[PDB]
Amino acid sequence: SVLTMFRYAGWLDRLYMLVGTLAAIIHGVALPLMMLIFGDMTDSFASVGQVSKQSTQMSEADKRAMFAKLEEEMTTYAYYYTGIGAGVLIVAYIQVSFWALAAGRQIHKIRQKFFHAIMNQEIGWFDVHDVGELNTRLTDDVSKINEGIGDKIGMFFQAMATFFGGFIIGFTRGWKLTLVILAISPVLGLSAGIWAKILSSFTDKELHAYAKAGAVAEEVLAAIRTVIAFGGQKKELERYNNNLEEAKRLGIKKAITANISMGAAFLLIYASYALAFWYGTSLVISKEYSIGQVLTVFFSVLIGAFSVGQASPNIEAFANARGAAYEVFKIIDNKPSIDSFSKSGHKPDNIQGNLEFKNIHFSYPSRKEVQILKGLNLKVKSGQTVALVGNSGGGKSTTVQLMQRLYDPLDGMVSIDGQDIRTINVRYLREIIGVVSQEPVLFATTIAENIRYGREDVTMDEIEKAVKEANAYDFIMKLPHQFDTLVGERGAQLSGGQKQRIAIARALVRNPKILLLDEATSALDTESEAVVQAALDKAREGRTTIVIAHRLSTVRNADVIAGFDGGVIVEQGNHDELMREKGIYFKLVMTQALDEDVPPASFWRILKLNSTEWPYFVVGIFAAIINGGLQPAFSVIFSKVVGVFTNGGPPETQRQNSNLFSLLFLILGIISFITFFLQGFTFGKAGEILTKRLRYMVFKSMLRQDVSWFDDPKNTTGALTTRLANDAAQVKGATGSRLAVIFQNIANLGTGIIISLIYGWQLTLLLLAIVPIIAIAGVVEMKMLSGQALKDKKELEGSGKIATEAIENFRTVVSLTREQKFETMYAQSLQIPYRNAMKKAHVFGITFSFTQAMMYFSYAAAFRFGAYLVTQQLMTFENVCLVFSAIVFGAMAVGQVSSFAPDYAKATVSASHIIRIIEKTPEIDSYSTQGLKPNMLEGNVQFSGVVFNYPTRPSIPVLQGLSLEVKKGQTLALVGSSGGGKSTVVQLLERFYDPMAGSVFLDGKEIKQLNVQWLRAQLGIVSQEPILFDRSIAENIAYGDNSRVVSYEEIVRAAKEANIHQFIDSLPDKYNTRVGDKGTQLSGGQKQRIAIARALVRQPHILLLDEATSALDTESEKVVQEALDKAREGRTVIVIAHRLSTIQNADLIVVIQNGKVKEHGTHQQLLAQKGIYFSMVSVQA
Ligand SMILES: CC(C)CCC[C@@H](C)[C@H]1CC[C@H]2[C@@H]3CC=C4C[C@@H](OC(=O)CCC(=O)O)CC[C@]4(C)[C@H]3CC[C@]12C
Ligand SMILES: CC(C)CCC[C@@H](C)[C@H]1CC[C@H]2[C@@H]3CC=C4C[C@@H](OC(=O)CCC(=O)O)CC[C@]4(C)[C@H]3CC[C@]12C
Ligand SMILES: *SC[C@@H]1NC(=O)c2csc(n2)[C@H](C)NC(=O)c2csc(n2)[C@H](C)NC(=O)c2csc1n2
Ligand SMILES: Nc1ncnc2c1ncn2[C@@H]1O[C@H](COP(=O)(O)OP(=O)(O)OP(=O)(O)O)[C@@H](O)[C@H]1O
Ligand SMILES: Nc1ncnc2c1ncn2[C@@H]1O[C@H](COP(=O)(O)OP(=O)(O)OP(=O)(O)O)[C@@H](O)[C@H]1O
Ligand SMILES: [Mg+2]
Ligand SMILES: [Mg+2]
Repeated sequence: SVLTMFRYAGWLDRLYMLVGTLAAIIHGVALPLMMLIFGDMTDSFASVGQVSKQSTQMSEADKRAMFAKLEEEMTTYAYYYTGIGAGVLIVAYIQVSFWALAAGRQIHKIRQKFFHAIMNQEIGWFDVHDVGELNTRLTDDVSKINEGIGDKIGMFFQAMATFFGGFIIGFTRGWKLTLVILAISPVLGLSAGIWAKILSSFTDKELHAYAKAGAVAEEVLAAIRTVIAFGGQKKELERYNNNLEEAKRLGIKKAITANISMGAAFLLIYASYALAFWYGTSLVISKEYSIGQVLTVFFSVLIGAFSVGQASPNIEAFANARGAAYEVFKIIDNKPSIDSFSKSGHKPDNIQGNLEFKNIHFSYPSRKEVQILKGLNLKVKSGQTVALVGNSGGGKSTTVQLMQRLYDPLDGMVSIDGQDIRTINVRYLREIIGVVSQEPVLFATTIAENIRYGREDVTMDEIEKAVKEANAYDFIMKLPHQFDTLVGERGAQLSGGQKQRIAIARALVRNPKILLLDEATSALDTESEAVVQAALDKAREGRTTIVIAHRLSTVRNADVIAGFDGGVIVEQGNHDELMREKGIYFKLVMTQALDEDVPPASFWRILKLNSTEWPYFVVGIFAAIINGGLQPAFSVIFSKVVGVFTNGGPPETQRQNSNLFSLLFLILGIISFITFFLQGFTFGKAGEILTKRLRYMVFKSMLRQDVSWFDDPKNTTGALTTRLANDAAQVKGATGSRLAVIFQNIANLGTGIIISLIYGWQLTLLLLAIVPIIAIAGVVEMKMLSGQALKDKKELEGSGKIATEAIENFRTVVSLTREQKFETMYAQSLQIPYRNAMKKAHVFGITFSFTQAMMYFSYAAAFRFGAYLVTQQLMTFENVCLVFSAIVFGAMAVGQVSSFAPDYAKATVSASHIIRIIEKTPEIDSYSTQGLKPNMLEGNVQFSGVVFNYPTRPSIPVLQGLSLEVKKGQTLALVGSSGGGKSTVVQLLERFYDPMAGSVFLDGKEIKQLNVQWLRAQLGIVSQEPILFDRSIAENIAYGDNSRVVSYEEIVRAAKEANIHQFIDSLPDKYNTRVGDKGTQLSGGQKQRIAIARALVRQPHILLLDEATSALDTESEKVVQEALDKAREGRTVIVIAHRLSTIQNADLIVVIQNGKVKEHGTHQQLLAQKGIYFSMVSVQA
């Protein structure tokens, strides 16, 4: 991985880098050549000659003729000087722009090569690795490359060109002294390389810690609903805090090593100064070198050293970029075993429907010890329907996944028409099969767009036909924005049944040759299920169909039914034979806005948030002023020492006394090293602590918000993660070492100004008359940068949304073969910041050229005015070139200040957004302690005429009116059609939303009056399609009560009560078995049962089951229901179910249509009053 960061540089990028390097070399060798022309070195001082020759220079007119010639030669410089500046105005641009143009073109291509690779890996790779980190790798990690292959390289080459040109000019004039000085540069190289490797290693680890924090944040934000229901905000915050603390610990060490690198560089530069003076004194003692010659070398080898000292940060940035490019290119270079982008494979023109499963042995990559399938055999002829039945966790979804070739069977072969599916092209194979997953997942787009994912070239007529066949037409057209209605992420703004019909339509619209249904009627009502099964029965002969069901009514008419037992199919035949066979199937059947742009002082408000670190800042600013004012003060000291050296007395004893002055240079080097390290370290550590607390506060505020805040289409999971990372990563770029260099530069300007006024006079006016133009350049830059910051942030959250949406839902994306579509969407999202980067590149080039050229112009104007003033005789020739050094350093510091305004402009907008998110208080405040906390509750729930509509489609009334009353130790059953609002009442009892009209009572007390945390802790909830975190089984069960430490014994009791303890015991690592993202490393039944155990371990007073047996075998349903019935006494229970067997025993059943409470009563009462309930019970008859 050495020197591979530029893998994606084409010919245009190569010429950009080459011409930029040449321009950088030209711009660097300017300073060596400004001295080489003024290297004639024999004009010396006529006045210095005058102290010796005052008797000779007593003549008034001949001393004037000298002064007048001095003008002539001085203007001779200011001419050349101006020309030099003109040249800079070209070459400076040509470097920065081009290097930036070479970086933006590669960073843009890296992101597309990264994401493509992410979409190229297979399902086993996603199962093994933690993919929640990938999102940060896309946003933060690649960003660290952008700052290390840009114009920083150009400025590095500029400084090294300055250094080496000065050393070569020095070699031509004074060779020995030059070798003695150059013998130190290997130490600089060794130090810089060692510090660079250390810094790169630390950056790798810091990026890893940030990726882990991002994975935690993404997992929490995707399951925020279960987080809020169980009150788990503090534990997620603590996990985030631990990752942030590790990242801060790494960042502090990074700051320490970078600052120690800079300090060591400066120390060794001053040591080189001392060595040069000592060798020069020795040489003039041996008389081998003319004193003139010694100043020729000194004045030619001693500025590129400070150039290298200034170039150290570019080395740091490149090291950080190399450290960041590790994981990105490791993922890029990976090659899938099952390649879905390969063009080499069989693509049969005619395909019938014969499936073959011979001797299928398979174990998942994550759990190799556990065997799932062992000798599986299955023959599926064409036009036939083969149903898969058995206990939950048997391996039916595994077989359906093997059909799509998401995994390679370990033993045996899966084949179509006698051809191994390995030989057939992966994309072609996955394109000819339609799939409905067990809990179907949609994307955060319109209904029509979601259906269009199944097949791209579908007309509205075909979409409508598929929707009609899927029994989804009525609710779609009942919605405003019929096919343009926005569904939430993971289709969470539709009901479970509606989402399932949308997925069925998506699978049907691609006219599959092989149809795969994974319990496609799990969330449907008996009437909806009957309609859907009839519709798929009408068109069945054209395509073979494999179906998995726990509702055996759909299986009743299947051509062939296969039963699972021990990873093999034990029974195989039609309904008649299997009932005659008296086997597992028989038992299963017989079982019974803009906000005022950006406010000023937002960045000031962030810094004021970092007020506990005031000693750090005061120490840093004292060190900054000291080491900033040293450089002009060191220039004055150098001038005085040179004046002593050139006019040294005849004894050699005092030449050694100036050699004693060389120790003052070592003292200055040591003190500069201390001050540089101190200021850098203090500012870096303060910035790190500010960044850590800033991300902590932003995430804490995010967890505080209402559910209505998460349903907002701008607040998606990917958008939230991108905002969380970026809003704090942009403040960091203007609060660390950059504020330190700002303070150093303002101190430098002040010191240079003070030196200018005292030593000479009237050249200070020039130094003040120039600052406004550099300020104007800064302003004209800052305007464009401020606009682009808002635009880039807004459109970067859009790309983060796409990336997270694709990564989290990768199995659906692969099943639908939509990797190319998501790459295209990602690129289209990336397009705008690309052009912003190009414009920003050219703007930086222009600004840099202007600042440097105006520096040279200021030098030329200084010499012009100095010559004109020497014509007035007001001030001597020593001060004119001293104030020249002062103006040089001060104006250059002011120019370097200007390269910061873009960062300040981004930091102020990020600061404003961070302040806005932190102070946002919700209507239903989770963190609020105020509110009623009853000492005991009777256990009564009353929905006394509740009228509610969701705050995403507020025109639609979801609960037009319904009155419910619940007594302690009773049981409500909630039945009805899909979309009737059964889940809505449970979400209201959870205080996820607040009803407009009506009210909800707990023991006759308004729910708003009670404390939200207490109310949520008094009740336990199981949702329609449960979400399990990517942790151990016991950790997921222990999530039931976060206000105490749940015992392992209690976890085992809860697991046993939920009919899951057997499976967990059978697993290696037992309850410590790690379940994957969203519980996808378990089956639907096991995940549901573990969710039941989680809601049971807390022993709630109010139990809220929401289709808690939706994905469960009838034998598992019976056991779970009888266990629930044992504890029905002394426990209020509310049950939402579409399978009516678990409902007959309930104390009372309420049938709701479209949000109304029309029918209620016991099972006998509802069965007697023939109507909706009687029709639902007797659908199959
Ligand atoms: C900021 C400081 C610390 C930079 C220190 C590292 C430099 C020595 C690097 C940075 C940019 C690099 C250049 C960027 C890209 C290329 C293209 C590269 O061409 C390739 O793609 C590889 C060779 C080939 O196959 O032709 C040749 C080296 C070169 C000029 C690199 C040479 C090494 C450079 C100058
Ligand atoms: C031929 C050289 C050794 C003569 C001495 C030249 C010097 C002026 C020094 C000062 C800074 C040095 C550079 C500091 C930074 C680096 C990066 C470092 O290599 C890496 O990039 C290491 C990997 C990483 O970045 O983590 C060592 C080489 C190089 C180009 C150094 C080369 C030698 C340089 C130019
Ligand atoms: S003029 C202010 C500063 N120079 C000195 O303080 C100084 C003391 S003694 C001395 N310079 C000897 C006489 N100078 C040289 O030998 C010499 C050769 S080339 C050269 N100076 C170039 C033209 N000087 C500078 O660039 C320069 C900037 S500030 C400065 N000297
Ligand atoms: N990605 C995975 N990694 C590891 N183990 C898995 C993975 N997916 C499933 N398993 C396990 O392998 C077994 C097969 O479960 P599978 O999903 O095939 O069941 P199923 O027949 O679809 O049942 P259900 O009716 O519960 O949906 C189960 O024990 C399950 O926990
Ligand atoms: N978060 C949401 N935002 C907007 N509308 C929603 C949201 N959740 C549900 N809806 C809509 O409100 C209505 C209420 O449906 P709800 O989910 O309450 O039904 P349900 O009885 O739980 O359904 P099922 O039995 O299919 O699970 C439906 O029309 C649904 O599309
Ligand atoms: Mg399954
Ligand atoms: Mg529901």
